[PDB]
Amino acid sequence: NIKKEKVLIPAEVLIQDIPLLKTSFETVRKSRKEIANIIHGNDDRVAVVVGPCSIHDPAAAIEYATKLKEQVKKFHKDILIIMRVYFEKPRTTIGWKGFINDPDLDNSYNINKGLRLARNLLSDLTNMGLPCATEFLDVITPQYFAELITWGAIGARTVESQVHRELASGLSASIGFKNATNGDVQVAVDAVKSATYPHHFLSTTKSGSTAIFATKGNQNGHVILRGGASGPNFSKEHVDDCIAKLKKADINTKVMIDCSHGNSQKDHSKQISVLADICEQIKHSNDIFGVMIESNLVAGNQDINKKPLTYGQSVTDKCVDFEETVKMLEMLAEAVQVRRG
Amino acid sequence: NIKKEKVLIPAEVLIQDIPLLKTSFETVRKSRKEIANIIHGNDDRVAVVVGPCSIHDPAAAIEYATKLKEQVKKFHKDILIIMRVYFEKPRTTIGWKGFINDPDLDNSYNINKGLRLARNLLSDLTNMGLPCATEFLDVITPQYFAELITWGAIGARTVESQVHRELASGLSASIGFKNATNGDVQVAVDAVKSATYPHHFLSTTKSGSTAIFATKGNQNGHVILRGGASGPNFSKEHVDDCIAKLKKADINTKVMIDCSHGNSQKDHSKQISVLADICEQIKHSNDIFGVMIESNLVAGNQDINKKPLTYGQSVTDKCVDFEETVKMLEMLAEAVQVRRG
Ligand SMILES: [Ca+2]
Ligand SMILES: [Ca+2]
Ligand SMILES: [Mn+2]
Ligand SMILES: [Mn+2]
Repeated sequence: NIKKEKVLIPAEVLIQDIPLLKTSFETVRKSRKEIANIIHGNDDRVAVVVGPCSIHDPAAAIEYATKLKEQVKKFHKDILIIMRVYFEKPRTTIGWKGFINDPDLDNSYNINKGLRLARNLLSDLTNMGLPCATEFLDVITPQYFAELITWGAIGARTVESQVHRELASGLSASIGFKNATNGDVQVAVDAVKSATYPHHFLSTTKSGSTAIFATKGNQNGHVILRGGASGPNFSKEHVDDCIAKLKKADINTKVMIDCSHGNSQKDHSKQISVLADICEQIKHSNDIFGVMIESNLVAGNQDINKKPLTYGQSVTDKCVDFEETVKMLEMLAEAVQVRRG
Repeated sequence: NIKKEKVLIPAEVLIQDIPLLKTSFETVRKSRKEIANIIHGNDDRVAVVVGPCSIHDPAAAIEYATKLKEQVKKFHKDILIIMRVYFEKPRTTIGWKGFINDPDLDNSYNINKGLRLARNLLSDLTNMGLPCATEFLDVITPQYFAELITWGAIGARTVESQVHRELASGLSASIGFKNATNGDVQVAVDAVKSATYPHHFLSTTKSGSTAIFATKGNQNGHVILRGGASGPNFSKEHVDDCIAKLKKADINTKVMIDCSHGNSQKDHSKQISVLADICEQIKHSNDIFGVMIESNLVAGNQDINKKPLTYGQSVTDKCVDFEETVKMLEMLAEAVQVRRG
């Protein structure tokens, strides 16, 4: 059932072509220490992973990033802003997989081009001084850009996946694990726990070879609450339960809450009301360390097959516009100010 | 968080060392056609995937196989027997991963040895004329033995995993997809559906390189019902629902039922009573095509750290002994005889 084996250019080559720049190196090094301390509760700033549902237009991503970088100096005493740079969209069965799989959006499937532009985008963003977030999807793609990532995620669909826990245990970035699509938080706690251990597993090298990897474990793992079939899990009730589950596993990292996806129930205009509940919580407890917001230049979404596409509007999930995103940052920064004694 | 990159020997080399023998080739070719026809309903024999929970002793596996091969001629008009040769055990967080990860059972993690003995075991079994089943776990291990596999599985924990659906879409073996650990059958139906499509995805070659794979899709995918947090799903009620879900996705393959794991609720002495319900169903409907039984030489299980280990007894999940397995085959063969007009 194999039509064709096609050539893949190893990460080595793209790393030579698109080197780790000094500003990038320093942004990652610094922001990684900063998010680790927030995750463990040693800083009471709140982390905000904010950006487009998925990248389809790198030029639009740069323009978005410019606007975001402008806000950082307003909020940096209260908030750590990390830009969401996602290259894959989950699909129930089929559909556009994302920018890495098909960057030209035309079923040409130019994965080499995808990987090249993905890395180049991450190089550009971090070189502007913006920390970046992405989902770690498999054992091949991360070698192309994992050293440009400050914070990463394991998705709801792979939270029970053994190689994903193993993979996370070897990544340098801090890692959040989403609860299951059905709403189960225990499996995400299990995943965090597993990821703290050393593992031997099969992965790939920068030279494009297969290899055995012995990992050290990742002590900066935490749960992301993102709703599911059980219903939204952003409330105080749900956060306390998650914390209780973590303590049972002897894990002391804090909780991140996704304002979007299952918690907003896919409604982009609900993100701000989920955030309002989270801010009230942030004021009276240090249990929540972070949130995720799905945000873009133009609000809402469109069909990927529309000609011409609206510039700066999501081609996947509905996002809030930037104006609304600034209000949300204001809300979070106030939450932190009131939190502080 | 990487302690060490260690060398992995590419499948190429193990394939040269442990070649596909002629009897093996013919067993796989024939048995694959046979299971495909059963899955699609064109044969009304029932497929039986039967064997140890997981392999830890290849010599004990050969002895088991000999006994199994002896039964085939008794039952082959009614039943297609496929031997279960599993090399991995799911763990909530940590524990012995299985024979590939750590064949010497001592945290030496000699994965190359594991892969070598795994392939050599599969070569031996198929060379005896026994079709074999295994779980397809990742994008690296299958290159070492996928051409010796008649029927494969995607586990409950990876049923929502995108690369696993993609992987299945490129494998030649027939593939069953387990329902989710929570009990959700829809996700397994979704996975079967997705696996019928062509995909472009990142995988690995026999030379041990990374590559893009364009697949054709796999039209021999089906659901495996195996219980979960929802409770056992072996009953008629549950089988009808699964069939209804499949028809909605325009998938016409039939249903396999695991007598063990979630359906027996981990109790090995319940497998036979779950099977009794399934046989009654098999008599009056062609919806169920297959079952899974966890079986070994000695009944029950033991701790992997016992010195000395009991020969022929499971080191993971509890299995029924062979005597009881023969009774179960008798029951299934009778079920089919009554089914037939
Ligand atoms: Ca402790
Ligand atoms: Ca049709
Ligand atoms: Mn999204
Ligand atoms: Mn088992």
